[PDB]
Amino acid sequence: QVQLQQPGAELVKPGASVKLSCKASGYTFTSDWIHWVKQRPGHGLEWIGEIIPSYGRANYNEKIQKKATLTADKSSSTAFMQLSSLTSEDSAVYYCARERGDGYFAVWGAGTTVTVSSAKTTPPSVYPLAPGSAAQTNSMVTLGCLVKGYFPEPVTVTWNSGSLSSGVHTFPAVLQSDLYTLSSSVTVPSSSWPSETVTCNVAHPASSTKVDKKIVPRD
Amino acid sequence: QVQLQQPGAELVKPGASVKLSCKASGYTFTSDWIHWVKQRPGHGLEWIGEIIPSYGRANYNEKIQKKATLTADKSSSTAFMQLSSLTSEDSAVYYCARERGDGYFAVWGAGTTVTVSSAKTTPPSVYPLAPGSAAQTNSMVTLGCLVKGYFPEPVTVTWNSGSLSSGVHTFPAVLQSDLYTLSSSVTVPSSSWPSETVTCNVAHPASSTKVDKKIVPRD
Amino acid sequence: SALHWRAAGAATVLLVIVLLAGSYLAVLAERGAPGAQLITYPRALWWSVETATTVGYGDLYPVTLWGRCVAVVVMVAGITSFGLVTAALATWFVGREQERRGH
Amino acid sequence: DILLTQSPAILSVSPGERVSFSCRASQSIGTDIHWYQQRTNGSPRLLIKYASESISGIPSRFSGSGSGTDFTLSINSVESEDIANYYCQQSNRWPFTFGSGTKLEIKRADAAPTVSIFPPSSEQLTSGGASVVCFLNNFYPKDINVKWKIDGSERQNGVLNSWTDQDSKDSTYSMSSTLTLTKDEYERHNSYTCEATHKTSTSPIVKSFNRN
Ligand SMILES: CCCCCCCCCCCC(=O)OC[C@H](CO)OC(=O)CCCCCCCC
Ligand SMILES: CCCCCCCCCO
Ligand SMILES: [K+]
Ligand SMILES: [K+]
Ligand SMILES: [K+]
Ligand SMILES: [K+]
Repeated sequence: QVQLQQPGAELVKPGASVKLSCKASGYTFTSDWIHWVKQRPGHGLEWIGEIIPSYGRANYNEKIQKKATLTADKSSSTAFMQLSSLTSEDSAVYYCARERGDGYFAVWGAGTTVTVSSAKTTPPSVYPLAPGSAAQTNSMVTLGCLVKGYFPEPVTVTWNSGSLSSGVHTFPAVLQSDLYTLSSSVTVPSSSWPSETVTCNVAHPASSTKVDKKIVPRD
Repeated sequence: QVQLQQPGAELVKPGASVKLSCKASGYTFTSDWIHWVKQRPGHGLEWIGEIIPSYGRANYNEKIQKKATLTADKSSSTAFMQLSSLTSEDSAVYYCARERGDGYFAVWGAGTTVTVSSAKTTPPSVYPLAPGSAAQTNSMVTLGCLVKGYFPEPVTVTWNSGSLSSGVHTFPAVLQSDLYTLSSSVTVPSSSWPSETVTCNVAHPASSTKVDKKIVPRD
Repeated sequence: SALHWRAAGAATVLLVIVLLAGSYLAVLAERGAPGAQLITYPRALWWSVETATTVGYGDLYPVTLWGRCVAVVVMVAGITSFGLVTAALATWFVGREQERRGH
Repeated sequence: DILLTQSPAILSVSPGERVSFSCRASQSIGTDIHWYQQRTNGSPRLLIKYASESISGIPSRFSGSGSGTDFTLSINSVESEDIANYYCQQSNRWPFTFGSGTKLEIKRADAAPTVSIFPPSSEQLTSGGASVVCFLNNFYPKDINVKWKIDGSERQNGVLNSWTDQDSKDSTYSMSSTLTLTKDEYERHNSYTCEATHKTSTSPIVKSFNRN
């Protein structure tokens, strides 16, 4: 089972602060240290700091401006990172990781995408993408779904609740007018659709929404 | 209160020698070391040597010609540096600093400006600088004082015994014919002068003189 | 209290005095020697302890004649002091065994 | 002897921006590095000790980091008062040594100079001397030119100029220009003018007065 659970995203207004969480399960020892790592889009991993739950002591990266404060709750086995007075420079994915006191990060959380903006949260509109009646098919057919007008990142797109993985391409989102838009592509044997259903599931953590959209042939 | 007190200046004829002093106050421990640092105008800090008062032992920078001899008086809590057979190369500001035996200089003296020259000491002439009767004023008025014909450096210029700090500019001295000259500028709300007095105080350590010059409008 | 216990206590006090004095003297002896590292009191106290216990990590050590002389005094004091504690323990054990034997 | 290299020697930054000073030691010195700030005409002031330890009284704005041979002094959101020379110093091995220093310069908005001209004082004239002083205050950039004119004709003899270093109050520069003449020379001339040419204006700023 998932050893470290982190919320998918957090929207924060410039100047404000937020508290990220990391719930841990599995074996736990007094020698365990929980680390936090920051990663800007397209860039490398940057160590933020660490905390030892069994004692409550925390250390931080001296090379960077201290934006975080680490704490931990033993009873709920949860580690927290308080990021305060954030700016767009603080927008990034923040990972928590577990170290058994022996130097390496055996396991990582899925990461929390933090976006520092004044814009407002907006769930996405999911539209189906089916071939036109003039489109000829081969042994395979390509379908998809358009996810537009959402904010902030990210959105997780799966096909048939995740059972359909092969032949799937989800494109990077494009930002325009304080709203993101992306599409996902799925290819299946032409002989299997629409006999066998194909649906896309779109999750938007920031708005706590997840919607499904079945892909059926055009009228 | 000032922890390390040093004389403002010392004029020395080439070939002669001088004894600089550094009177210390505040907490004193057997682990205290008094250091001397030399700084030529426009250049960096150069370590000269150190002495431990509680024992009388002194060490010196091996990379430079030994011009100094360090001693200390426990009863008067004063450290001394004897500079001998000086040349123009020895002209500089000499600072004393206190180290609690842990590696850093927690506090520094104001420094003693040593000038090696054959020229004679000369107190400065302080003249007022007030606008002409044709000068138009805005919300602010600029006044000043001319300090010329002094030797050697330096001179300390303050306004209204130091109570007037903002809007003050004291220019670097210019040397010509064995005499220095400089001016200081002060700007105050035009509506406050001459209703509220403005006076410049000029101190010349080398001649043990300090004079005041009130700035009043021209006849 | 018995002699061995008094001697042990005394040895401990004397060792503490030697560690403090050694630290002060080590800095005094080493400053002035290019390259020396035993030159600030906090780490010199740490050096005196790892020397008295004879651990000698090698992170710090004297390079001058007088610093090394100070070092030998610290070493001997530590070795003798801890050895004296051992001697006191043996005396305590010997006495207890004599009693246990009804001698 | 440990050599401390501070490069670059000059750091130019804009107001509110984050700046970092570098200090590289010729050999490993753990965290035995200390930082000092020295403003124009002031004595050094300890900012950070043992590479990262805060000093009471120093703005939280200042921080330090590093160990071994590479050290950094950082200022979060620089302001005018930070303009000064910064030096590192090591205490790992005897003798203690200092880095060569790094100067912090701030790039602010351009500003035209405030020009003021002052006739010689009566007290000075009495001593047979005459000094006409001109102040070109609080301008930026530092590049500036001053021109003297007596009775309409450019004068060059007897003029001495002095420029201040960047001001830790508003990040501007100032310059003084002094025309010194004998009382006699001063007596046989009517008007004196000071003209300042700065990039903030294609036209020179002129100030003058008539002896009468
Ligand atoms: C053959 C038997 C061995 C004889 C050794 C020579 C006599 C001892 C010291 C001479 C000092 C000198 O003139 O040199 C000091 C030296 C100067 O460079 O620095 C040194 O630091 C060497 C110090 C040696 C410390 C020994 C401590 C013993 C408790
Ligand atoms: C135990 C040896 C004497 C104390 C150290 C003296 C150092 C004098 C200066 O070199
Ligand atoms: K060893
Ligand atoms: K060793
Ligand atoms: K070793
Ligand atoms: K080694």
